[PDB]
Amino acid sequence: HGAVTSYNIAGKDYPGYSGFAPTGQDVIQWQWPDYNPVLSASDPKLRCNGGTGAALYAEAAPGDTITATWAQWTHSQGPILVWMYKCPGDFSSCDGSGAGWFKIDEAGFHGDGTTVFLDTETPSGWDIAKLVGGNKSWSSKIPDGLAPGNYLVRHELIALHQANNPQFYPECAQIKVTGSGTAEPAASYKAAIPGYCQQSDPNISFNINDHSLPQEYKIPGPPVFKGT
Ligand SMILES: [Cu+2]
Repeated sequence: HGAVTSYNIAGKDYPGYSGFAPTGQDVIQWQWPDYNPVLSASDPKLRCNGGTGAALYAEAAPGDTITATWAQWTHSQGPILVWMYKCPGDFSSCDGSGAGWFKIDEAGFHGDGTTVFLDTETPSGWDIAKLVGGNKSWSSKIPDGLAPGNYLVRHELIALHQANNPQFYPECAQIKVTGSGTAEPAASYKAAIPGYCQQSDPNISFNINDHSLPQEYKIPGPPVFKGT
């Protein structure tokens, strides 16, 4: 349970949408309803937690840092994914559809698999554990050379504490990427969302408490796009 509540982009502060009590104030973040998980990989809410858009954008150049903050976050097992999506034109006509989503950042499981397992709570072998406990942040570089334009950026945490019962927590925000890069990820780096994973994939629904499995976690979605 939790959501990205605010951002720091290229050194500037951007408040998020206030899911539990919208203020009516202009923000860069697409709407989100509350802290409940999306429970199915094929649910359209998986994309941007049912948001439709936003009035503002943050400026950023390639190589600039995107930092998202989770005012609250409770789970110590599962991956972090950060994606981007090139809007064809105006942010207002961008719904995030088709296979435009590419990963720019990811973190998964780094435990040794014999004292720290996939299901171990403390000390968790997942980078997500570092987001737990209030006002924790995650920073990602906007890939070098990225062609300029209007982009969405999507943060997604997938909690895996419950055997066979994945829990997705996503949000989208609006980034106007400046400069004169030309790099665009190839089709093999891009996915649809929902679409990049199936509910029954072995890194999505599986028995995390089963210590006889390999203690490695393949992060879902395509390889990360690095740029140049
Ligand atoms: Cu939760």
